[PDB]
Amino acid sequence: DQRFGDLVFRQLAPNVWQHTSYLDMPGFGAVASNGLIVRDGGRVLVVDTAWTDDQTAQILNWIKQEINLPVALAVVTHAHQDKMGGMDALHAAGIATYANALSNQLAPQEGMVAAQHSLTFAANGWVEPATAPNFGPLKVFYPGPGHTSDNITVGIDGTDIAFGGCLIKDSKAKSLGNLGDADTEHYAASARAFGAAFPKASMIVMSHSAPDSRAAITHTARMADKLR
Ligand SMILES: C[C@@H](O)[C@@H](C(=O)O)[C@@H]1NC(C(=O)O)=C(S[C@@H]2CN[C@H](C(=O)N(C)C)C2)[C@@H]1C
Ligand SMILES: [Zn+2]
Ligand SMILES: [Zn+2]
Repeated sequence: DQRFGDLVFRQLAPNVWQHTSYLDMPGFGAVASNGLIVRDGGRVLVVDTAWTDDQTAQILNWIKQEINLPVALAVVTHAHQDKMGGMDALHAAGIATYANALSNQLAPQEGMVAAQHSLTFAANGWVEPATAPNFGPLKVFYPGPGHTSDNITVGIDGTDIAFGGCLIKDSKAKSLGNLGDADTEHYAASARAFGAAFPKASMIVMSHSAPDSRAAITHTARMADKLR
């Protein structure tokens, strides 16, 4: 693990890093949140911000020191603080930001700064390529409503890695966490759709735990089955 300021970075693959930031909340202690950093040729791609602007700025600075490649774009997975809390740091650095169109619509109600561009999806859940230009190895998939209505997922081509965000919990989880904005009826199917969208991905990266196997997907879905 490499520390830059208040953040921790872990290399998962030759061109993929996991960034981790923490926010201590009154009565709960430190809550960790994970995102991805992906090197694609002569540029860097970012998945999700940190909890805050300051933490997100530390991500960009770390990228400059350890990788020294320009950050071309960033994708955020849904409109919550752990994923979109640091949008300002990205925009301040002049980095193009992308989110689900629904995420951008919900952002002001959620107290988040909207992304500069909106992703739209076909009926099979795959992103409209026109709305996701030059995304490189990033394969964006909308599994359907689960953790939230706008929550999206990202697969990394050329690797065994897929990112489920807050939709997927790890195999040791006892609950699905915050179900405040959740679609309890479609959660299970959405979790399974994510697994089916990236069938070869052996390393599942998620927001609030270390990378797990595919069992995390199935376990999440089966927990979600109990919500129906
Ligand atoms: C503050 C929000 O970003 C919240 C959310 O996205 O709903 C955060 N993301 C989630 C989540 O469930 O995906 C949480 S809950 C956090 C992870 N689940 C833990 C939990 O509920 N435990 C009982 C450990 C704490 C965080 C507080
Ligand atoms: Zn959330
Ligand atoms: Zn979360």
